[PDB]
Amino acid sequence: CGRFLRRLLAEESRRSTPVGRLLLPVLLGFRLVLLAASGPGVYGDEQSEFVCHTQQPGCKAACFDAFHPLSPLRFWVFQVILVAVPSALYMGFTLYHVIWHWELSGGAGSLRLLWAYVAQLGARLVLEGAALGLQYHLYGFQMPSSFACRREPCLGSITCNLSRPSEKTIFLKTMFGVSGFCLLFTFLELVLLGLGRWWRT
Amino acid sequence: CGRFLRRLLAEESRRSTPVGRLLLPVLLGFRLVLLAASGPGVYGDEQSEFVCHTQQPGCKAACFDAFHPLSPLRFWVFQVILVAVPSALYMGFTLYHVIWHWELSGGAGSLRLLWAYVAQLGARLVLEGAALGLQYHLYGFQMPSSFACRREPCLGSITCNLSRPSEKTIFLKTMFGVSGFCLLFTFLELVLLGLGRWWRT
Amino acid sequence: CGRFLRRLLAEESRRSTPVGRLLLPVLLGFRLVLLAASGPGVYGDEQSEFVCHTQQPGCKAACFDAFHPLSPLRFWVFQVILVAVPSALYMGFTLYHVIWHWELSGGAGSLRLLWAYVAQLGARLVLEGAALGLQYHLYGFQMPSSFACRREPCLGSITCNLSRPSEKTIFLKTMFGVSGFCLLFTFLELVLLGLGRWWRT
Amino acid sequence: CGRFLRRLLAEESRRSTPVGRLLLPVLLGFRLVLLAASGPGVYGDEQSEFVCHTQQPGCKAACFDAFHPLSPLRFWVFQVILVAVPSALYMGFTLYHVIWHWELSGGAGSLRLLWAYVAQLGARLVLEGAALGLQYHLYGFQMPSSFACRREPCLGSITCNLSRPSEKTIFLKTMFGVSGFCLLFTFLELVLLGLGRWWRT
Amino acid sequence: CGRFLRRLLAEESRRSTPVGRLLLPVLLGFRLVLLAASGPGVYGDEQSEFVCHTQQPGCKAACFDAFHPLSPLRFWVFQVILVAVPSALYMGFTLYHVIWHWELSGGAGSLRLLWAYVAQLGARLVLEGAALGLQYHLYGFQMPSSFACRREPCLGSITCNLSRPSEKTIFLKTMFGVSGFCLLFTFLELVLLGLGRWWRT
Amino acid sequence: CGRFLRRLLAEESRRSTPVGRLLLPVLLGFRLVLLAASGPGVYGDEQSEFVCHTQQPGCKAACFDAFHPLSPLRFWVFQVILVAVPSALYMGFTLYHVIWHWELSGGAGSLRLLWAYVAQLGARLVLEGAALGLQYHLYGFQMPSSFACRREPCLGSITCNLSRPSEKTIFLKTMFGVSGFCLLFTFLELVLLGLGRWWRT
Ligand SMILES: CCCCCCCCCCC(CCCCCCCCCC)(CO[C@H]1O[C@@H](CO)[C@H](O[C@@H]2O[C@@H](CO)[C@H](O)[C@@H](O)[C@@H]2O)[C@@H](O)[C@@H]1O)CO[C@H]1O[C@@H](CO)[C@H](O[C@@H]2O[C@@H](CO)[C@H](O)[C@@H](O)[C@@H]2O)[C@@H](O)[C@H]1O
Ligand SMILES: CCCCCCCCCCC(CCCCCCCCCC)(CO[C@H]1O[C@@H](CO)[C@H](O[C@@H]2O[C@@H](CO)[C@H](O)[C@@H](O)[C@@H]2O)[C@@H](O)[C@@H]1O)CO[C@H]1O[C@@H](CO)[C@H](O[C@@H]2O[C@@H](CO)[C@H](O)[C@@H](O)[C@@H]2O)[C@@H](O)[C@H]1O
Ligand SMILES: CCCCCCCCCCC(CCCCCCCCCC)(CO[C@H]1O[C@@H](CO)[C@H](O[C@@H]2O[C@@H](CO)[C@H](O)[C@@H](O)[C@@H]2O)[C@@H](O)[C@@H]1O)CO[C@H]1O[C@@H](CO)[C@H](O[C@@H]2O[C@@H](CO)[C@H](O)[C@@H](O)[C@@H]2O)[C@@H](O)[C@H]1O
Ligand SMILES: CCCCCCCCCCC(CCCCCCCCCC)(CO[C@H]1O[C@@H](CO)[C@H](O[C@@H]2O[C@@H](CO)[C@H](O)[C@@H](O)[C@@H]2O)[C@@H](O)[C@@H]1O)CO[C@H]1O[C@@H](CO)[C@H](O[C@@H]2O[C@@H](CO)[C@H](O)[C@@H](O)[C@@H]2O)[C@@H](O)[C@H]1O
Ligand SMILES: CCCCCCCCCCC(CCCCCCCCCC)(CO[C@H]1O[C@@H](CO)[C@H](O[C@@H]2O[C@@H](CO)[C@H](O)[C@@H](O)[C@@H]2O)[C@@H](O)[C@@H]1O)CO[C@H]1O[C@@H](CO)[C@H](O[C@@H]2O[C@@H](CO)[C@H](O)[C@@H](O)[C@@H]2O)[C@@H](O)[C@H]1O
Ligand SMILES: CCCCCCCCCCC(CCCCCCCCCC)(CO[C@H]1O[C@@H](CO)[C@H](O[C@@H]2O[C@@H](CO)[C@H](O)[C@@H](O)[C@@H]2O)[C@@H](O)[C@@H]1O)CO[C@H]1O[C@@H](CO)[C@H](O[C@@H]2O[C@@H](CO)[C@H](O)[C@@H](O)[C@@H]2O)[C@@H](O)[C@H]1O
Repeated sequence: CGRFLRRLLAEESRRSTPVGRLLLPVLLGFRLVLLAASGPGVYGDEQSEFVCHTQQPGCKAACFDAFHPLSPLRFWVFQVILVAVPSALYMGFTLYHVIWHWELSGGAGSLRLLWAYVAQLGARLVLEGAALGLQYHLYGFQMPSSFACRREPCLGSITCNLSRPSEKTIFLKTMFGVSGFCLLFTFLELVLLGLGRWWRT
Repeated sequence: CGRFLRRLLAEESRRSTPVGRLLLPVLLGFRLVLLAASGPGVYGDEQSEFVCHTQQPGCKAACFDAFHPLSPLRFWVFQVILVAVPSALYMGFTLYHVIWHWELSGGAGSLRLLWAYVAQLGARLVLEGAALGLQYHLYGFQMPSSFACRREPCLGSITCNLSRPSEKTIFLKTMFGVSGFCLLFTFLELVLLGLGRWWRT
Repeated sequence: CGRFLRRLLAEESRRSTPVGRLLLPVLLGFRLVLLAASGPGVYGDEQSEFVCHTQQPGCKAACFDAFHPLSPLRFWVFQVILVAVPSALYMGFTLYHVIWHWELSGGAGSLRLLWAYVAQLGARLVLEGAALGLQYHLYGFQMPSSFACRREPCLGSITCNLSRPSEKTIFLKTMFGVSGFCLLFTFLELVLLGLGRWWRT
Repeated sequence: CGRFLRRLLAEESRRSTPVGRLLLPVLLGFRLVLLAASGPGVYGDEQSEFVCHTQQPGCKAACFDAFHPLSPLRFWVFQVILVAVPSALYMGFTLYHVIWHWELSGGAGSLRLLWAYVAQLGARLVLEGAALGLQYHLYGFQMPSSFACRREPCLGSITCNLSRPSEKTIFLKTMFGVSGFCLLFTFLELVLLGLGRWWRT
Repeated sequence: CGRFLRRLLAEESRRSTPVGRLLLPVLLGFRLVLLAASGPGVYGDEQSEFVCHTQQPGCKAACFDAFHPLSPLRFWVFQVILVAVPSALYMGFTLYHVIWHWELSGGAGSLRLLWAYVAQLGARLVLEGAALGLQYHLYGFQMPSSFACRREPCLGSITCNLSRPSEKTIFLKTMFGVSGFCLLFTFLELVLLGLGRWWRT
Repeated sequence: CGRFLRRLLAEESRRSTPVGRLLLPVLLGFRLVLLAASGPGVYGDEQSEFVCHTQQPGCKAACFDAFHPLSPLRFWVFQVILVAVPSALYMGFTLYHVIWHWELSGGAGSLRLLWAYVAQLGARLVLEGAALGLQYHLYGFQMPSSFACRREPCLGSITCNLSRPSEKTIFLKTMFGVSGFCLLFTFLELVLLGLGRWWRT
């Protein structure tokens, strides 16, 4: 109902600044729409785009497995669903609070909702920071055009060629930047609540 | 209606702790979204990724059938729909209880809803535990890179090679962990209701 | 409207037991979700999985047509839409009954709704039983690994090989069991209404 | 709104029998669901299932074009959207009648709705009958297994083979039967309104 | 809301005849459903259905580009979205008129809605007429079975063959007829408002 | 709720002209529908439509990467989601303004909504203008039919041929025109608010 949805939206964002109320939800929606609309077109065919110059049985599959143990499409899907877990717990906690206080009326509980809001921002700051570090460790900042392989069952060292290294590099840097701004604005919303006044005190 | 949906949500979760009210529904939704979004991309092409070094008619199909009698994608779909059966029976039982007590007013029946809640948690604990044991028995904890085959109509013993063993191993361990936490938090919600006070008494 | 939907649900299930109110709708939904999610992955490629050892023009297509005149995917889709026809007629009959008695108020007609409920269960019992018998007659209980063919325009007798006979056998036995329980619980709901007191009297 | 939708459903079916109120809408929905769920799987690959024994340039395409100038999938889609045109005109005429009589109150116009109901049944009887005759003229009652071709630019007479003639024949006879019952029950609903008392008088 | 949607539908069609209120919206919906359901199946594979008898590098692509600079699927999508632009402007103009006159009450503005209705019909008449003329200029009334090509980098003159010319011709004539009736009934709705009394006066 | 949605639409467009209220939203919706319906059919297969006359390993992929570092489909998706970011921030700012002034009543804040409306139009003018300049710099106004390549690991200079250059050129000019009108009508809506009276004063 409108009267109910209108009271729920005012309670979920009563102790937030505009950074947490407007800017963060739009940035996270931007990231998801970009991944769903453009992701499969850039990285979906990476296996048939990895051509090695050989005919020995089993050497091609051994070299591709050593180059990419995990696809970026699978990495990014895990990041967006894990980062959504603290927000879904907080929104469910807020819904049951509004239900079990409507029948009563329709302080001690207002201070419980603030501690839950600080806890999910802190968890999102830790999860977002670990993901950026893993992305740099797994993929770097560029996709090369060739790759040298000396994995068994290959005889000697073989050269393999990759397709579309420019478009894949452009998409990798864009995702780093979009996630980097999500981390900065999560950190800033904790400062405007008083993270500074807690550290040195 | 809001007034009706608001009374239904307060009745379905009146004798639950936060583990059953918030944590379990989010974990089960996480598992389903991960399977639908990433499952086909990891395991969808497993048949054409199984290359055997032979030309005898019918030996390739006999070796693949001996390696995997059932695909993990089919196994995991069965697990999530079977585990949802006790919850759908409980939510339907609760809906008809609220309907046939609204026209009256709008004790003996409050104690019937508690026994139904304990029964579906116990059934989910048994179904979830059997699935984890079968997953380990069928697949183990890793996917190998080669496989030796001596099944008829093959002459001698042939070697077959598999593609992407690292990404398939990573996904198999992730699904074991997500299901393992679902089992732990189902067991804990039965303890907080008084499973301990029933066993030794 | 809630007040209207709430009166409709209480009328459609006023003379039903819990077997007809909870258990049957969940079993029928389980069957449909399993067919839509897993069916195409097991049986969708059966035509290119039927390899015959020959080069004569037209012999391959003649042997596949003699092996499977109808695919199980087409058989099962027909079964689930035919079994839904009696239930859709009953739910429409109930909706117009509630509409043409709201404007009046908002016995003779309560006894018309009971006879319509008994008639659609009896029709579903006949349709479900005929489908199980046809499934056994068309497919049996297992899918073989080879098949011998002496159909024109083949010269002599040729051997053809099939892929994935284990996974196809597992899925065929699962669908027989799910449909078998639907038949048992339709028969039991007619007994709890008084089928026994009508036969010998 | 419920109060509005409830008055609209009682006006659209105030001068109908149960044949027009329950049986016809379910039969037409059955036909559409069967076409969308099973149609592409039976007839979607008919072009690559038409193998001719030749290498002359352009003879294969000339023989397939002489065999099927129109696919059954395209024929059946046209039939279901054309038959829905009289019903959509009638339901729109009824909606504006209820709107322009609510503000007034909320005879001469009740007799206008009856003449519109008789006119759309008569149009559907003519369109449904013409479609059945064209289906028999274009396709017959069976799909053959071979086809002889003497069309230019073929040198001589060549034989072409078709795949899956049994499953295509089964689906063609099923669609004839489903449409045949739609025609019978449209004709019967005009008789129960008084078509008999108009012909001989 | 029903009370709001009910007042909006009576204002958008208060100065229309049944041609503009019922017949035109059904014809335009018919065209869109036919294009989405059957279009890709007839014209989606036109590039691989254009076989030329040559091996020179680049001659095949030069001949197909000279035959079809624009696909009918792209032409028809542009026609239906362009023709919908005047109707979307009119329906938005009507919505804001009803909103900014509800708070007041809930003549000079009734005459503004009539001039806007005449302007969008006139724009649709011009856009629909230009599309029919371009369709005849680009495609004609039939698709041939062969095509002769003397475009560079081809050496000499080569013959190319097309697949399914009968089904493509049938679909092209059907789309001309459906659009031709849309133009006639747009012209007739302007005459019934008084286009005749404006021309000679 | 209707009463709430009706007050929200009147506040979001209380200081707009018809250019911003009707014309701009329809033009932006037109662009998105054209990209989703026709984009993949024109540019989806550009990689297999780039045929080079060579057999050296790795020369084909090096030449395609030098021709197109970024696909137009990826460029246009980024443009439409970036241009939607200022509008989503403004509509969220307006929703919370209406909520936190309903409970009060149900000047200083009316002047805050005007400054936010001017700021998102100015941001959209800068983003739209930069996109048009980049589109001309990356792609020009036409797609050629051939391309000469002297990139390593190619030996000498090779010629590569492209398919369908006419249809790709037609679509590129259409997207430039649709975006050009979006820029003009964003600039005009700032002039009708008083951009002229601010520049020289
Ligand atoms: C109004 C005036 C405005 C002026 C604007 C100036 C701005 C310049 C833009 C630069 C940019 C923007 C990308 C779009 C990002 C959008 C973000 C949204 C993304 C959506 C999610 C594209 O710009 C390129 O466009 C080319 C078009 O062909 C132009 O080519 C010239 O002109 C043509 C004319 O037609 C001629 O035809 C053509 O012959 C000319 O060569 C160049 O100007 C330019 O390189 C990116 O530059 C790119 O350069 C390449 C070069 O190597 C980089 O490759 C790297 O090195 C390779 C070898 O080591 C590796 O192999 C590769 O792996 C690696 O990557 C890329 O990485 C990237 O840095
Ligand atoms: C800010 C500092 C932070 C530091 C972080 C340290 C953490 C280290 C992470 C480790 C991890 C995380 C996977 C992501 C899980 C995400 C969960 C979400 C999943 C979404 C659902 C990927 O890390 C790998 O990344 C490689 C990238 O190429 C790196 O390669 C090096 O550096 C490159 C540099 O570029 C160079 O290019 C490259 O030459 C270097 O070799 C290595 O560092 C590392 O192996 C998993 O390790 C993996 O190792 C492989 C090795 O064998 C395992 O293979 C197993 O053995 C094979 C042979 O028996 C079998 O054949 C295979 O079948 C079997 O499996 C895998 O099983 C797995 O254990
Ligand atoms: C915690 C302890 C718990 C212990 C649990 C014990 C329970 C045992 C389960 C048994 C079951 C469950 C299927 C899942 C059903 C789920 C229902 C949901 C379905 C979703 C809709 C799979 O179990 C199999 O798993 C194998 C895994 O490879 C194991 O192989 C071994 O260990 C591996 C180790 O890794 C080694 O690698 C491997 O070398 C070992 O060989 C075996 O243990 C076993 O055969 C079905 O058994 C199956 O057996 C095969 C054999 O022939 C049947 O084939 C039939 O005969 C062929 C020749 O005539 C025909 O050609 C074929 O056509 C026909 O069919 C199948 O029909 C089916 O009966
Ligand atoms: C509880 C007891 C209950 C007893 C029930 C008795 C009822 C019998 C049913 C009969 C029916 C039902 C189809 C399902 C319709 C469902 C409607 C819903 C459809 C969903 C939209 C399938 O039944 C077939 O099933 C076979 C299974 O293989 C059986 O084969 C035997 O047993 C196997 C055992 O395993 C053995 O393996 C196998 O070796 C045995 O040969 C046969 O019994 C039978 O032919 C249709 O019969 C079909 O026959 C074929 C023969 O030619 C017709 O082909 C026609 O002629 C060809 C040559 O001119 C042309 O080339 C072809 O073009 C043309 O068509 C078909 O047209 C059709 O008439
Ligand atoms: C109850 C009695 C009722 C009697 C009804 C009489 C009505 C006759 C209908 C006629 C119609 C309706 C199409 C359906 C339109 C539906 C609209 C909805 C569309 C959905 C969006 C199909 O009718 C055809 O059906 C054939 C079936 O095979 C019949 O073939 C015979 O009988 C078979 C028996 O089985 C035998 O097997 C078979 O050997 C016999 O040859 C013929 O009767 C007839 O040609 C269209 O006719 C078509 O003719 C072809 C001939 O050339 C035209 O080709 C043109 O010329 C080529 C060479 O220059 C070019 O190459 C081609 O490019 C060009 O096009 C087509 O253009 C079109 O005009
Ligand atoms: C009622 C009277 C009304 C009269 C109307 C007059 C208007 C004329 C329209 C002109 C237009 C409209 C495109 C539709 C735009 C719709 C916008 C919506 C788009 C949806 C998003 C299509 O018109 C073409 O149609 C041809 C049909 O085949 C006609 O061909 C003749 O007649 C046939 C008869 O059948 C005969 O068969 C056929 O043999 C005849 O040759 C010609 O008339 C004409 O070229 C575009 O013209 C196009 O010309 C080509 C030529 O080169 C241009 O190619 C360029 O050069 C190449 C070589 O350098 C490059 O290789 C290429 O890369 C480059 O591009 C294109 O770029 C484009 O400019």
